[PDB]
Amino acid sequence: IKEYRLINCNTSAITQACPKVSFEPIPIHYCAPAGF
Amino acid sequence: TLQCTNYAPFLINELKNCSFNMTTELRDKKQKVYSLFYRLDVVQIKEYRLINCNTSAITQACPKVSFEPIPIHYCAPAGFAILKCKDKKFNGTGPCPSVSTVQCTHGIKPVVSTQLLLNGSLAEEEVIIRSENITNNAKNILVQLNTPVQINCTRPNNNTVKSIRIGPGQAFYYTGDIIGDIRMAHCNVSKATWNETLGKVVKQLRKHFGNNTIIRFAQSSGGDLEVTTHSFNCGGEFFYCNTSGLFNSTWISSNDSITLPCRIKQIINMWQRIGQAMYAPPIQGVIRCVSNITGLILTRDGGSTNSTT
Amino acid sequence: YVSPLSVALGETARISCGRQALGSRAVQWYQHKPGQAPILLIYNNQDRPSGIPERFSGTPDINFGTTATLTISGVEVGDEADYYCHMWDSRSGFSWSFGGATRLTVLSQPKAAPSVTLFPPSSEELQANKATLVCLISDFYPGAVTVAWKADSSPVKAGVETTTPSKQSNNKYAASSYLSLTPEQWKSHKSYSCQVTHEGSTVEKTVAPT
Amino acid sequence: VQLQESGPGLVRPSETLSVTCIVSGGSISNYYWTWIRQSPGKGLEWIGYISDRETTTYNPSLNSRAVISRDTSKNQLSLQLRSVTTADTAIYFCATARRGQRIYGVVSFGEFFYYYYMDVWGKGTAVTVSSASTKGPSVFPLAPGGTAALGCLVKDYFPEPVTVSWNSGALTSGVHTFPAVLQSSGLYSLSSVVTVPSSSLGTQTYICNVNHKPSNTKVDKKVEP
Ligand SMILES: *[C@@H]1O[C@H](CO)[C@@H](O[C@@H]2O[C@H](CO)[C@@H](O[C@@H]3O[C@H](CO[C@H]4O[C@H](CO[C@H]5O[C@H](CO)[C@@H](O)[C@H](O)[C@@H]5O[C@H]5O[C@H](CO)[C@@H](O)[C@H](O)[C@@H]5O)[C@@H](O)[C@H](O[C@H]5O[C@H](CO)[C@@H](O)[C@H](O)[C@@H]5O)[C@@H]4O)[C@@H](O)[C@H](O[C@H]4O[C@H](CO)[C@@H](O)[C@H](O)[C@@H]4O[C@H]4O[C@H](CO)[C@@H](O)[C@H](O)[C@@H]4O[C@H]4O[C@H](CO)[C@@H](O)[C@H](O)[C@@H]4O)[C@@H]3O)[C@H](O)[C@H]2NC(C)=O)[C@H](O)[C@H]1NC(C)=O
Ligand SMILES: *[C@@H]1O[C@H](CO)[C@@H](O[C@@H]2O[C@H](CO)[C@@H](O[C@@H]3O[C@H](CO[C@H]4O[C@H](CO)[C@@H](O)[C@H](O)[C@@H]4O)[C@@H](O)[C@H](O[C@H]4O[C@H](CO)[C@@H](O)[C@H](O)[C@@H]4O[C@H]4O[C@H](CO)[C@@H](O)[C@H](O)[C@@H]4O[C@H]4O[C@H](CO)[C@@H](O)[C@H](O)[C@@H]4O)[C@@H]3O)[C@H](O)[C@H]2NC(C)=O)[C@H](O)[C@H]1NC(C)=O
Ligand SMILES: *[C@@H]1O[C@H](CO)[C@@H](O[C@@H]2O[C@H](CO)[C@@H](O[C@@H]3O[C@H](CO)[C@@H](O)[C@H](O[C@H]4O[C@H](CO)[C@@H](O)[C@H](O)[C@@H]4O[C@H]4O[C@H](CO)[C@@H](O)[C@H](O)[C@@H]4O)[C@@H]3O)[C@H](O)[C@H]2NC(C)=O)[C@H](O)[C@H]1NC(C)=O
Ligand SMILES: *[C@@H]1O[C@H](CO)[C@@H](O[C@@H]2O[C@H](CO)[C@@H](O[C@@H]3O[C@H](CO)[C@@H](O)[C@H](O[C@H]4O[C@H](CO)[C@@H](O)[C@H](O)[C@@H]4O[C@H]4O[C@H](CO)[C@@H](O)[C@H](O)[C@@H]4O)[C@@H]3O)[C@H](O)[C@H]2NC(C)=O)[C@H](O)[C@H]1NC(C)=O
Ligand SMILES: *[C@@H]1O[C@H](CO)[C@@H](O[C@@H]2O[C@H](CO)[C@@H](O[C@@H]3O[C@H](CO)[C@@H](O)[C@H](O[C@H]4O[C@H](CO)[C@@H](O)[C@H](O)[C@@H]4O)[C@@H]3O)[C@H](O)[C@H]2NC(C)=O)[C@H](O)[C@H]1NC(C)=O
Ligand SMILES: *[C@@H]1O[C@H](CO)[C@@H](O[C@@H]2O[C@H](CO)[C@@H](O[C@@H]3O[C@H](CO)[C@@H](O)[C@H](O[C@H]4O[C@H](CO)[C@@H](O)[C@H](O)[C@@H]4O)[C@@H]3O)[C@H](O)[C@H]2NC(C)=O)[C@H](O)[C@H]1NC(C)=O
Ligand SMILES: *[C@@H]1O[C@H](CO)[C@@H](O[C@@H]2O[C@H](CO)[C@@H](O)[C@H](O)[C@H]2NC(C)=O)[C@H](O)[C@H]1NC(C)=O
Ligand SMILES: *[C@@H]1O[C@H](CO)[C@@H](O[C@@H]2O[C@H](CO)[C@@H](O)[C@H](O)[C@H]2NC(C)=O)[C@H](O)[C@H]1NC(C)=O
Ligand SMILES: *[C@@H]1O[C@H](CO)[C@@H](O[C@@H]2O[C@H](CO)[C@@H](O)[C@H](O)[C@H]2NC(C)=O)[C@H](O)[C@H]1NC(C)=O
Ligand SMILES: *[C@@H]1O[C@H](CO)[C@@H](O[C@@H]2O[C@H](CO)[C@@H](O)[C@H](O)[C@H]2NC(C)=O)[C@H](O)[C@H]1NC(C)=O
Ligand SMILES: *[C@@H]1O[C@H](CO)[C@@H](O)[C@H](O)[C@H]1NC(C)=O
Ligand SMILES: *[C@@H]1O[C@H](CO)[C@@H](O)[C@H](O)[C@H]1NC(C)=O
Ligand SMILES: *[C@@H]1O[C@H](CO)[C@@H](O)[C@H](O)[C@H]1NC(C)=O
Ligand SMILES: *[C@@H]1O[C@H](CO)[C@@H](O)[C@H](O)[C@H]1NC(C)=O
Repeated sequence: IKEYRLINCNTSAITQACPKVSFEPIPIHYCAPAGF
Repeated sequence: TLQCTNYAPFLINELKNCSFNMTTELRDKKQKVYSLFYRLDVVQIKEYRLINCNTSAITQACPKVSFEPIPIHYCAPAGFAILKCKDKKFNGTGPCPSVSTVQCTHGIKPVVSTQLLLNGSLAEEEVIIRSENITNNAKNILVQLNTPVQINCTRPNNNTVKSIRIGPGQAFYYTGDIIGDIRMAHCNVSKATWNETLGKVVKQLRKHFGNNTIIRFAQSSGGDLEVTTHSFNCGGEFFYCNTSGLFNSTWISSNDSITLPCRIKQIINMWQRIGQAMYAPPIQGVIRCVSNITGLILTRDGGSTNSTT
Repeated sequence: YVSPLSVALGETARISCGRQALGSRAVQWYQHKPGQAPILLIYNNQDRPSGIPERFSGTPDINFGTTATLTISGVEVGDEADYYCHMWDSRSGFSWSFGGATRLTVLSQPKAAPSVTLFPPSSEELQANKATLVCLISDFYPGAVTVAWKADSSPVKAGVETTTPSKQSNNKYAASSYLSLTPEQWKSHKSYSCQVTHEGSTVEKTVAPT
Repeated sequence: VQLQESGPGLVRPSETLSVTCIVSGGSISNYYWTWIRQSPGKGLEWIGYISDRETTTYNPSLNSRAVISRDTSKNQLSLQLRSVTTADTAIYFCATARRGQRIYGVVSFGEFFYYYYMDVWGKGTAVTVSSASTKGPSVFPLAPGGTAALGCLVKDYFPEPVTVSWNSGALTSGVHTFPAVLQSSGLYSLSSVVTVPSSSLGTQTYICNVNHKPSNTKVDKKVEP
């Protein structure tokens, strides 16, 4: 503003990522339906 | 709790200037800010509170969205169909001789309105009276005009808005102090055209009550504030118009435009919704909307003595 | 209360209103000259009474965000005066106050020289056991003057009472100084003098017992 | 229309001041009328007014000490101020007042206001609030470019004002009555001079008419060299 604040608190709200989920990208196949 | 005073130089007229604390974006830190409320939104215990806070929770309408009704077509899926009656003199149920079919209706504007119907479709030929049990008073009466009357509705007050941040990301838009004169919202209706329209309606009305019977018009006298008034939306603001000027007549055997008073509320529960209410955000600048009155909704006072009044 | 304004002669003066109206307004402009009756110059924001010269004008209330102003074109020495702006608007209420006065001074106003007339005590006043020397100073501009009395060659410090200069009906200033003596003091000195210094220049008049 | 004030000119502290205003050349019955004062080192203060219906309204800052009336039978406006103090010393002006309407919107929504303006005024009357009695002025002649100077000393009078005239009309100019001096005694003294032809001297005549209405006193002085 020693006093501080989080960067985000004036721009937007915040939520904590769940610990369990992983951000390790895995191959994904995009499929089109039948007839396409 | 709101600490409020009346405006202070009110010669002949209600809206109140309030001050209050507010949570800022940091949880721990607070701010003292002030806002202007139309006195319908607040009640006392000078200390005040919002009307809604004991009945229900509240949420603020996003500023971006517009409440300006656009035509919507209702469509039926394939294998089904919509039948459309094109009978001009169609009295509200019955066999329709001239019928056409469509997969989708025409553009129907979802105009949220009370008492008088706005920006709608006009009946051709004679004005049309539609009910469900004409001898019954409990069931309302639908009127469709053949000629639309023109109604000009304005909020003259120069409303200024400020933006106070009350939490992370959250931002409340509050009504700043008015700049310039304090004038009340109103609606004008040409007295000539409204007298013609009122004449033509009673002509078609007497078709159901024998022929020189006394047909008078009185004000609404039942129910809550939100129902007794011509409630609608205009530019963003919600108008509650008192319609005493029009329905003060009796029928037997210059411009002079009528003027109608309108109050403004920013906290609203329409369609009898008790639960999550909405705060209509203040609208910057002067408001003026020109609208059509295409229909009406009437009600009897009771079993009448029949050919008496 | 006084708000000073100075304007060069023959140019256009613009006097702002002391108050800015909360709501749509009716403003009146009064001209007040010291010792005379106030004059209505403008009423209803822009309207001029018969006889008021079209030199004065006010700002019309068209609802534009514009302050009440008084315009005087071709400002003359005769426009030196106080100007009050009586402000009526819709959110103030009944306005009892006239507001403060804008004191208008006209300027590059030539530097006229003072005229000085010194009168000895009357024969009657001396028989009445009193004596007063009367120094009259008129027709000067600007209004600042210094008056000193002398007895012979030395300065009298007291017995002297002097009026503050004020503008007369020819737009120039006038003041008077009175030195009261006893008759024996009057006959005591060879001569008394009234010395007036205006704008650095000093002139003097003299009288003697006879 | 013409307005001329009349007054006491001296009022003891804690007494009731009274001033009157005669109107000529227009009917009293059809107009509003008002009082305004000027106190020394202050501005013009609006006291209050009277309507055509003879209803009165007053500035709160007078604290109900003021009463304004009308007497149509004498065409005269009047004012009394009770319980005066030295701050009530002032020149007191009577004026006409016109009502105007400033309308910004709808009449029925009350979207209009009234304002008043004073279009015709009196000269004023000086009224002083002081303990002492009226004191008459001893007047003394002041003896005489081709011109000489001539004058009258008006010494030690109370209170203001003094009128000075010369021969009535004939000596109109060039005659100058100076502002008075307020003595440390609290007495007032002024002087009035006129510029005359040296040749006129000894053949002509000049006297000054000195009026002290508060005294009241009256005198004339023949000035001679
Ligand atoms: C729904 O319907 C509602 C009603 O059905 C409707 O409500 C209406 O709203 C409007 C505004 O939207 C309102 O309009 C206002 O009307 C005011 C009054 O207008 C009338 O009176 C004036 C003045 O007349 C008096 O003075 C003259 C002097 O010459 C005399 O000759 C007259 O006899 C008269 O004196 C009598 O009345 C006095 C009291 O007022 C008494 O004390 C006195 O004893 C006498 O009895 C007339 O001039 C007007 O005529 C003019 O306008 C009409 C149209 O209305 C024209 O046809 C006509 O040709 C003329 O042009 C009229 O009869 C207006 O004063 C007001 O306008 C002023 O205010 C606004 C803002 O507040 C300003 O922006 C504007 O500039 C105007 O200010 C001028 O005047 C003031 C005050 O005098 C000045 O101080 C100011 O500086 C300014 O002067 C400038 O402009 C002048 C021209 O205007 C010019 O001359 C000057 O030189 C200078 O430049 C405003 O228009 C209306 O009243 C409402 N209706 C009702 C019933 O209340 C609503 O809007 C509808 N809703 C919709 C459509 O959505
Ligand atoms: C019956 O039918 C009739 C006929 O349709 C209806 O009458 C119409 O009613 C309309 C809505 O009620 C009304 O529309 C409004 O008109 C305003 C004025 O129009 C003028 O400008 C346009 C160009 O934009 C011209 O073409 C036109 O000729 C006029 O000159 C508009 O300004 C209105 O738009 C604003 O309001 C709507 C909400 O209604 C917003 O969605 C829109 O974004 C605008 O809001 C922005 O601008 C205002 C200006 O003051 C700001 O205050 C506000 O915060 C917004 O600003 C933000 O957004 C902008 C843009 O992203 C951004 O730049 C800025 O920084 C801010 O972030 C609106 O369009 C019609 O005029 C009216 N018809 C006629 C002929 O008068 C009648 O309502 C119907 N009856 C009923 C009961 O509904
Ligand atoms: C919520 O809070 C966060 C953090 O608290 C905000 O993020 C910060 O936002 C501020 C301003 O919004 C920003 O500060 C500017 O950064 C710029 C880029 O680094 C700088 O260029 C800029 O400097 C100019 O402005 C200064 C005054 O603030 C001047 O002192 C300086 O001289 C600069 O001015 C020059 O340049 C301009 C433009 O060319 C010119 O007009 C001038 O004449 C002059 O020549 C500021 O320092 C921070 O960088 C942001 N912080 C971070 C960590 O990114 C966030 O914006 C807030 N949220 C909202 C919605 O506002
Ligand atoms: C949340 O708060 C809001 C606002 O704070 C509440 O809205 C208000 O609700 C109250 C009561 O619920 C209501 O007050 C009544 O309004 C009625 C209609 O206007 C009045 O008729 C009624 O008066 C009767 O009761 C008074 C005592 O309260 C008596 O003094 C008075 O004489 C009346 O009594 C007569 O009539 C009855 C019935 O016929 C009879 O039995 C008696 O013998 C006597 O003859 C109250 O004043 C307010 O009008 C509401 N406010 C607004 C602005 O609408 C809301 O209800 C609260 N929420 C919940 C869930 O309760
Ligand atoms: C509706 O109520 C709100 C309350 O939040 C109100 O906002 C406040 O109004 C008061 C009015 O007194 C403002 O206070 C004034 O502020 C100015 C500028 O700082 C001062 O100069 C003022 O002082 C003068 O007046 C005093 C009166 O007693 C004198 O004693 C003093 O000597 C000065 O002459 C005065 O303190 C205050 O600033 C606002 N608050 C904010 C945050 O703006 C609002 O004005 C009310 N609505 C209306 C139409 O009045
Ligand atoms: C409701 O009230 C608000 C007051 O909060 C009012 O907003 C003001 O409106 C005027 C326009 O009428 C704005 O004035 C302009 O502002 C812009 C941006 O600052 C300037 O560029 C403009 O300058 C022009 O005009 C000048 C006139 O002297 C010229 O000299 C110049 O060269 C430009 O041509 C002009 O000053 C004003 O800024 C706003 N104020 C705010 C705080 O927004 C609004 O008008 C009212 N609503 C309605 C519908 O009237
Ligand atoms: C509209 O008018 C028609 C008349 O053509 C009404 O139809 C009759 O209604 C009565 C009762 O009111 C029935 O007993 C008849 O059988 C109906 N006649 C026919 C020919 O169908 C119709 O009820 C009216 N609608 C309303 C809402 O009043
Ligand atoms: C309100 O009513 C007016 C007529 O009073 C409508 O204006 C007409 O609109 C139709 C389109 O439906 C045009 O064909 C006409 O030419 C218009 N009339 C005139 C005189 O030009 C107006 O559309 C109606 N507003 C609505 C329904 O919002
Ligand atoms: C509603 O507003 C419209 C337009 O602002 C008004 O139409 C005006 O009517 C007058 C005659 O009464 C005409 O002189 C104008 O030319 C019309 N304006 C336009 C733009 O065409 C209408 O009269 C208003 N309705 C009421 C009840 O006052
Ligand atoms: C709408 O306006 C009418 C004015 O016509 C109001 O009616 C008055 O109501 C009071 C009681 O509240 C009665 O004593 C009066 O006799 C009524 N006036 C007239 C002229 O009959 C009415 O209250 C207003 N409605 C609302 C909801 O404010
Ligand atoms: C804001 O909170 C403080 C308590 O710290 C309170 O004294 C004050 O009255 C509040 N503000 C208003 C407008 O009531
Ligand atoms: C509807 O009207 C009929 C006609 O006589 C009447 O018998 C019936 O009771 C009414 N229904 C209701 C619900 O009032
Ligand atoms: C009522 O008036 C209409 C229109 O003139 C007429 O057709 C009808 O016969 C009248 N009804 C009676 C019962 O007289
Ligand atoms: C409206 O009703 C009131 C109350 O009886 C009446 O005084 C007034 O004349 C009515 N207005 C009209 C236009 O009939």
